[PDB]
Amino acid sequence: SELLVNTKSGKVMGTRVPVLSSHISAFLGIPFAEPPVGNMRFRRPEPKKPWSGVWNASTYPNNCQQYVDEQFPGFSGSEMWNPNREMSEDCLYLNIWVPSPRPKSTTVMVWIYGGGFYSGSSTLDVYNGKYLAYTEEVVLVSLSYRVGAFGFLALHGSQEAPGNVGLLDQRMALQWVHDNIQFFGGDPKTVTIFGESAGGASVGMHILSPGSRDLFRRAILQSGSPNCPWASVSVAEGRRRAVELGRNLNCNLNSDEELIHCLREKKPQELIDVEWNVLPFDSIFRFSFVPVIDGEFFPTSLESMLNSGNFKKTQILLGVNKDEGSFFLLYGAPGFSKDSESKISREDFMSGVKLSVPHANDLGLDAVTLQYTDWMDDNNGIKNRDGLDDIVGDHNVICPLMHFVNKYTKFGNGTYLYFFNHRASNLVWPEWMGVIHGYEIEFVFGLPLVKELNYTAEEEALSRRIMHYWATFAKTGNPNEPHSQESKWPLFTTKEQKFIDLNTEPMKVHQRLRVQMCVFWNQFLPKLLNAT
Ligand SMILES: *[C@@H]1O[C@H](CO)[C@@H](O)[C@H](O)[C@H]1NC(C)=O
Ligand SMILES: *[C@H]1O[C@H](CO)[C@@H](O)[C@H](O)[C@H]1NC(C)=O
Repeated sequence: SELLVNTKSGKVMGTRVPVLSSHISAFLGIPFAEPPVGNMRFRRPEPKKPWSGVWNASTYPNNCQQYVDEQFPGFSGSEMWNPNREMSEDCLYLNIWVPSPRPKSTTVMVWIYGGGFYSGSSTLDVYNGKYLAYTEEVVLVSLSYRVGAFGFLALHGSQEAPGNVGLLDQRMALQWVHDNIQFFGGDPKTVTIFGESAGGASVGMHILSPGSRDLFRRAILQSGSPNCPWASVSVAEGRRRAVELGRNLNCNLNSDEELIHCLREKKPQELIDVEWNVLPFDSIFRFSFVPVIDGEFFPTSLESMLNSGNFKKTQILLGVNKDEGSFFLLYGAPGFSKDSESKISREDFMSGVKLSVPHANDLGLDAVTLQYTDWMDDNNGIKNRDGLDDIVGDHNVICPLMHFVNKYTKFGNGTYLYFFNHRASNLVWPEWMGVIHGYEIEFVFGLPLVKELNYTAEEEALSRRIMHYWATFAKTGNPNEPHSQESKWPLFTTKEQKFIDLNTEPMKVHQRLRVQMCVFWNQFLPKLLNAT
């Protein structure tokens, strides 16, 4: 049977799924790790023990325990990101969409979800792998990994909660794909990992980590890079936040054993309930439990690793969206609301700058403010709003990614950069948010090919070009068709630094994606806060 696959861990049984008038196979909820429950909470993941019998892989698995967005109850714009399944610490599963008939050795694409390392599910509608598997005949895999404290609590030194275990969860899924994707017709020598936001930083992290690089071929990073200011912390900060977590649960804090034993007695929701209380500053775009620079997964600091070329050299494709910061401002910055144009006052702008560059002294704040204020129209509320939107996206997504692409390109074997700036015709979020963080995902996963979702025709063509670029690049290391007549996405080089826009219009090539602002964020400001 086409829905029966025998792997190294046991026999698995799929289900047939209709997709665009046709059908493909889907193996939902295949387990790749022992449930990290009980005393295994915070611990490294363990390999799933092989099983006898047939594993029912016809329905989605549980989503990992996470914080749930209740900012707009019933709003699809935000609920579409929430877990659409029962949450459970027993969540280490992966999903596979396989063309029908089953290929023999085809290109593999592994998806790593975003969610700031505190949230995210592999079972979300926008992550449905069937359209991409089908349209590009690639074997699509979506893994899962523990988030929040469960996946990132870090008490360096202890082996009970070493930190980075969520990253390890992902590595174990990539190990399992390496080991078994062949039986599903996947070519293990050609797996491309790709993700968005935290999933993007994750991708860059496996490129960086020595223990992870031999497990994939190529990489795609959407709106995220490993060196992101919000994606990692020192062991001291990790430790400092774990203890704080404990102090919120009235835990004995005399020793790591004491702490950890207590955290393990608490029900998931108690940890999730005080999770946000541990951030060191009042901040926007910062999350409690994230990867830690521990000396193991990350041998040394990310910067020294990038500087030395201490990383997997291969091809990479990555880019960002035009208005990456609007979400974070809508959620916590004063003056922004879902149903108003969110025109910001000078004072709210300033409240905003403070909230966006948390780790900044007065001198630093004045510099960001000077860099983004039109002193000839400083009370223009739309300018203040958009300025603040740029500050958040440049500081948190674009400049770190630009810094990563520039360091990477020096030793890599091929870079392709995009700037995605088409705003979806059916976006339920307000106009002022622009081309929102996370809204290139639906084009990557091909939702515009399904009529009832109401995209325009030019949108479906974009989705197809994007899907074909992603899959062609995964297949070859180049997004362009060997001899197509379509315009060529040029390669990004240290010298030219070319990139392309990604929208419904005829492809345009440009250079130095936000240099002016990224020289400020990657060179000037850091140099200024270090002297002050
Ligand atoms: C990639 O590597 C191959 C062989 O190692 C080399 O011949 C080719 O020029 C490289 N391409 C880039 C963009 O570095
Ligand atoms: C397993 O998949 C779902 C689980 O709820 C169930 O509806 C289905 O009948 C089961 N199939 C088999 C073969 O066990």
